[PDB]
Amino acid sequence: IQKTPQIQVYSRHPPENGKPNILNCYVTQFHPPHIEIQMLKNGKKIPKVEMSDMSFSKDWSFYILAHTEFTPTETDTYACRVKHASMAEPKTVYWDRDM
Amino acid sequence: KNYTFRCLQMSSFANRSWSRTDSVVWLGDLQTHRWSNDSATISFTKPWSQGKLSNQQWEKLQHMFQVYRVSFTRDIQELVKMMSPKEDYPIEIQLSAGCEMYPNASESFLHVAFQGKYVVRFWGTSWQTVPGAPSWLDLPIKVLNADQGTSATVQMLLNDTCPLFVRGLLEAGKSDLEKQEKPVAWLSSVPSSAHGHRQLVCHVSGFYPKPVWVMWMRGDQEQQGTHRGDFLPNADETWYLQATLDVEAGEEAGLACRVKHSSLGGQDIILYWGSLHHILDAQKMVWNHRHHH
Amino acid sequence: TQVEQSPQSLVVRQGENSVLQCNYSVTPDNHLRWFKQDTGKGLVSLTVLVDQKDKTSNGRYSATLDKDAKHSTLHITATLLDDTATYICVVGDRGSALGRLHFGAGTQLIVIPDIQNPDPAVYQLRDSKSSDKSVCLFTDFDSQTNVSQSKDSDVYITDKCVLDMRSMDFKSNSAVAWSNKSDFACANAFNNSIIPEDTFFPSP
Amino acid sequence: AVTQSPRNKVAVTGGKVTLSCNQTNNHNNMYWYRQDTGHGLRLIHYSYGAGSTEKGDIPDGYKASRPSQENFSLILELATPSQTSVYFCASGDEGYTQYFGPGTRLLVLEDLKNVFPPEVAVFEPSEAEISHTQKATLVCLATGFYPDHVELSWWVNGKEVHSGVCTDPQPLKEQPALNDSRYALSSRLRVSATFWQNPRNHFRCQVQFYGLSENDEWTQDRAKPVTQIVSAEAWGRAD
Ligand SMILES: CCCCCCCC/C=C\CCCCCCCCCCCCCC(=O)N[C@H](CO)[C@H](O)/C=C/CCCCCCCCCCCCC
Ligand SMILES: *[C@@H]1O[C@H](CO)[C@@H](O[C@@H]2O[C@H](CO)[C@@H](O[C@@H]3O[C@H](CO)[C@@H](O)[C@H](O)[C@@H]3O)[C@H](O)[C@H]2NC(C)=O)[C@H](O)[C@H]1NC(C)=O
Ligand SMILES: *[C@@H]1O[C@H](CO)[C@@H](O[C@@H]2O[C@H](CO)[C@@H](O[C@@H]3O[C@H](CO)[C@@H](O)[C@H](O)[C@@H]3O)[C@H](O)[C@H]2NC(C)=O)[C@H](O)[C@H]1NC(C)=O
Ligand SMILES: *[C@@H]1O[C@H](CO)[C@@H](O[C@@H]2O[C@H](CO)[C@@H](O)[C@H](O)[C@H]2NC(C)=O)[C@H](O)[C@H]1NC(C)=O
Repeated sequence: IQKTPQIQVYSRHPPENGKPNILNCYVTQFHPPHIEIQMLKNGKKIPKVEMSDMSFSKDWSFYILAHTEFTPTETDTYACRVKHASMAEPKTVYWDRDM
Repeated sequence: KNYTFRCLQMSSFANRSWSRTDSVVWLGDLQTHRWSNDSATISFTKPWSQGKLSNQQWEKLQHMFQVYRVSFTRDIQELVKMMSPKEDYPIEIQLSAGCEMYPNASESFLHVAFQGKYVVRFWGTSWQTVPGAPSWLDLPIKVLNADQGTSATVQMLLNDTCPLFVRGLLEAGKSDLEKQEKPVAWLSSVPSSAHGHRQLVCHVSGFYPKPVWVMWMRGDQEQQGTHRGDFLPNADETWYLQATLDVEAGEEAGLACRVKHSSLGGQDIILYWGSLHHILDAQKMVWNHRHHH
Repeated sequence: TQVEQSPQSLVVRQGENSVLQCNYSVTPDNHLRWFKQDTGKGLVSLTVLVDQKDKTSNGRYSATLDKDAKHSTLHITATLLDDTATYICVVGDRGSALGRLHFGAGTQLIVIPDIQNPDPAVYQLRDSKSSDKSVCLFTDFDSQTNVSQSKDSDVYITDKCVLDMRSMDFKSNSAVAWSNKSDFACANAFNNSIIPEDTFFPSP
Repeated sequence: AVTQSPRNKVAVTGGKVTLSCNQTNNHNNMYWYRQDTGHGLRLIHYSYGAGSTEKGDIPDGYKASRPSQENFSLILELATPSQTSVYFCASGDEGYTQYFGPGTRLLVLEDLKNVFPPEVAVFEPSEAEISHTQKATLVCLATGFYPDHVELSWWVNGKEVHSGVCTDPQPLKEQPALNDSRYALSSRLRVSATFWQNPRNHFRCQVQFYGLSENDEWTQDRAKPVTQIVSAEAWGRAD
């Protein structure tokens, strides 16, 4: 009945330290459709986070796209945090420029 | 033969009392309507989402879906009382309806999923249960197919009003469906899980439409460990995609990533690994690597 | 409140037609059924309309349905006297068992006979048993005559009833009145009705 | 065919009342309504098959029960005079059509002491109507019964008749003030003067009274007002 959610974290433009950008969190492959998503800078939650409309694919798997303005630096941390029924504790996935 | 229109309804039932139904509507990659449970009215997401219909005809179409949304909620709840206690809440139902359109050619569809498995479609004149669908659905399909009226209107909505509408929609949003956004690429590298290797990563982001080509090249030789990624969306209706290549350490020099896309003419983008350009791009994105995969 | 019939009560003279209206606000409005219900009895269906703009027929009954106005009419051609009943209007919101039915509160049809040669009179009847007990019988009046209830809460007055002696093809109206009091004479036991001038009160 | 049982019931406030309904159509779906002057039928409970019972619009006061495909029961575990009503059953298959039963009249009163059978008298045609119209009207009077679960028939030489007959469609209350008031009904039989003047002609007025059953205990010293038939007789006369 349940499907565990996949999470992908990637920037809109080439990362340049100190240059403003947009960080996307694209959560997929989860069921049931109910889900809480946060995006985090240095462990605190980013408040100005916009979310697309939930949808689903030709194989009935749901998906949703978060994003916020953000500027990458040499040492600040960015992560997407997802709370869903299929997991006992929410899954945190940090943004890795190099992946 | 290349455009597909999808009404994606997703409806959730939690107990005998709590429901919500939210839909979205795509034309290709381009979302074109939204309607959330808490909104009495369908919402346009492009300035041409009314297609080529007048307001008197759109508002009628709207008014029928509003009646439909409220009735489908009671119906599913009544079907759950009919099957009790065999099926019960939580219950999730998904409808996918619309028409792909070939060059005056249409095929139309309406598919239902019960708890994430495709199970029932409308075909020809009636709802029918698909191969491999659970036998217990037989009775519910018997009761919904008793309703000749809804069968008459669904038949109208697929056979005639869907193509009708979507052809207008195709003319109304031509310039957006044909919009050309240039991709841009950058490079990066990661440890391979194989000792001594590296995974090179050609990032590609910002292209519309979706067809694209990304190969790691050594001169004239396409590198055939080149692993293409999944398409990932950007929030501005452009696409994103990476292609990776697992090399042995030291074997990078000479490899280039090449990208072909409609929006370039024939002037392909090419990033040579060792180049001076890459080196400069690379020291603008250095970091402490804390919380890497 | 969501199905509404009109008139609430209708009287007609035998042999004429009568029209009965149903207005509803049910959504969605799949089908409209009309019932006839004799007093005490159940519900005999008469007809059912389903299209968006419909006419049906069963013998002497015919009905329209216009789903745009959400309105139906039931026409009875040449009312017989068997035709007095409540007529009930029912709307079902689905074309299947998932539907709920929505019922009118009914319309009361009263078919009254044409009394050719009214012969109005109030007779006194005596109990067969020697009880000194007595009832007053108002009979053979015209149909347009209404019999009113009681000024005095110790007089009792039925409503007008119509009998038919089929063998003689003759029909008459009547209403019994009685009391247990002392100052009570049939001559003025229907005080409170509109009584024809030529009404025959036989003196005792 | 859809059948109900019982078809007239007198219950006392507080008692448990079971209304059965039986259907031999093999319909999965059955329904219970009540009808009350002022509204149409209002749905109480329904059922999509054996083992299922589901609330309708006005379920408070009732439990339902569906042990078999063919039987559907409305339980009143705590009878209220609000639940005095006519109760109709119905069944149906997957289609939109429901097939209604004949109804059940239930009265819930405070004390079964208020139940009274009718007294019956037959009143003989006046000479004045005879000499004047050449017709002759017998009047039947049913007095002082509670409740008004009655059928009045007319019997001449031992066969029911309907020609010349006319019965009041609703009873009339004897003391309109009281809520527990006893009813009276009246009926007419009209024959030709020569039919009445024949002394070999027998007229009987007959009242069916629906009242208590044997399961109901009877404490009072007046005769237990069980369901029964009261009558009154008159013989033609030639003078
Ligand atoms: C058809 C598309 C062409 C129109 C183009 C413009 C689109 C504008 C956009 C958006 C809003 C879309 C909202 C969701 C899309 C729904 C499309 C199909 C709707 C079907 C219309 C039926 C007409 C109607 O009125 N039906 C009735 C209401 O009176 C009736 O209740 C509806 C019955 C539908 C039931 C279909 C579900 C079948 C599978 C259920 C089986 C599993 C349940 C088992 C639970 C125990
Ligand atoms: C998803 O949407 C449906 C419908 O939009 C929501 O159900 C509806 O919720 C409203 C809010 O209470 C109900 O309104 C009620 O109306 C009566 C009318 O007399 C009024 O007396 C009440 O005070 C109340 O305002 C409405 O009846 C109800 N159902 C329908 C068919 O509209 C539902 O709650 C939504 N789900 C979520 C999770 O938000
Ligand atoms: C809308 O288009 C659909 C096709 O997707 C039409 O479905 C076809 O409808 C016809 C009659 O309406 C069906 O023909 C029947 O076939 C059966 C045996 O298959 C036969 O017993 C009948 O006497 C009749 O010949 C046909 O099966 C059905 N096609 C499919 C694939 O199911 C539909 O009728 C169209 N409706 C409108 C309003 O245009
Ligand atoms: C039925 O299920 C819904 C679905 O969760 C319940 O709704 C929750 O209600 C509480 C407060 O009552 C909220 O704090 C939650 O956020 C709600 N859930 C969601 C997903 O929004 C509802 O309480 C349930 N009701 C019954 C009677 O079972």
